[PDB]
Amino acid sequence: FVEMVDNLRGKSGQGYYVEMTVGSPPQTLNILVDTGSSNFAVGAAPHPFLHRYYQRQLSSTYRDLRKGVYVPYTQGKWEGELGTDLVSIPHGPNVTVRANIAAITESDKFFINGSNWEGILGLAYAEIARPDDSLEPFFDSLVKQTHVPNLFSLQLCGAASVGGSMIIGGIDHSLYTGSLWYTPIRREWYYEVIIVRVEINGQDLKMDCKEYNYDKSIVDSGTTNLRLPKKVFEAAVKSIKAASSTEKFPDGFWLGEQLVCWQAGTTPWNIFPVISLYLMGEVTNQSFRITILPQQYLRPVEDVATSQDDCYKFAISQSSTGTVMGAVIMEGFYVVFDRARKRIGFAVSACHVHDEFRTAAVEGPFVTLDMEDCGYN
Ligand SMILES: Nc1nccc2ccccc12
Repeated sequence: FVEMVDNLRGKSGQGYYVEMTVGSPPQTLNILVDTGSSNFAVGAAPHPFLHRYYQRQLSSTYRDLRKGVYVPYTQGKWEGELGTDLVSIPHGPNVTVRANIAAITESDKFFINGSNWEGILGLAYAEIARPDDSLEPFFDSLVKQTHVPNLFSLQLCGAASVGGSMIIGGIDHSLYTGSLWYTPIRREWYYEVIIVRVEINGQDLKMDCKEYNYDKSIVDSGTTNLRLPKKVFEAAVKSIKAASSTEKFPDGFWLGEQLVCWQAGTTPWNIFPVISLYLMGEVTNQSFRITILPQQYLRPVEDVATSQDDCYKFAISQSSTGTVMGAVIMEGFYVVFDRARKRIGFAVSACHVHDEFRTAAVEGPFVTLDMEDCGYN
């Protein structure tokens, strides 16, 4: 699996991408790694933001499915033409598979100007595929057509350019320290999980745990932030704001409507608390917790023409679609998407940014009663 180590790159805020090839002869494209969706879709026309795009006319192995897809998100969108073709991952397993590919022919607020990726690899399940669950996701095709075991793991690092590893078919123990702890995939649509308890600084939010998961909690490599549901984010920041009363900041800041700047080499690490999510464990009444530091929820914004300090975006925010464990969480951990056993493993990442003080942790077991009641139906 050392072949796969360091096969991810990116820039802060613009996600993590892997090199893939499509068609015969092979066309090289950089493809965003997304556990939050389930379509394999690639730029297929000369949109000016794109370094390159899929040229179906050049591929002897292309096949038209003669059907379109339309994919609207919150304020962005793409649209494309469905087909199949031969797909490899140069720094991945030594196999080639025939996968569905959406040739993106129109889009809005999807591709990023200045970015170095040209498509998206949806690694979640068929249930949330588009147009419907009959379009076989890529990882499904990979597992059917080859002997690649039904799992992948992600070590997301990064600082500027970011980096990481996507180990397809397995686990690389150099990527983590201590033990893996597993939480069940509650249902195979998103990578859905259940948070059973939340502590800020060790003190807990004493919230009905059902709220922590209103209406979903998912693990998503295509989202930067830890996103928390209205009511939970509400209480969430209430406690973080109180934990950090030493210094003052605007409301808009906590709303991600403003940035906050401290002078260089002089940010208050310690005036923010370590935050801990308890996840449902593998055994009745047993949980574990994963703990992140503010270096995860306080993310720099590279630079500005209108300033030159250490200016950070508060990486926690609200949602009407649920908790989203994005890069803020995943960069603290080696994350194992154990599809064969319907579970997600968390271990302390060998590349997480730590001090000589506080440190990301994955600890258990804890005793948590009524953890099913925490799931929203
Ligand atoms: N994961 C993911 N994939 C595509 C679009 C998104 C928009 C907002 C959050 C996550 C997304």
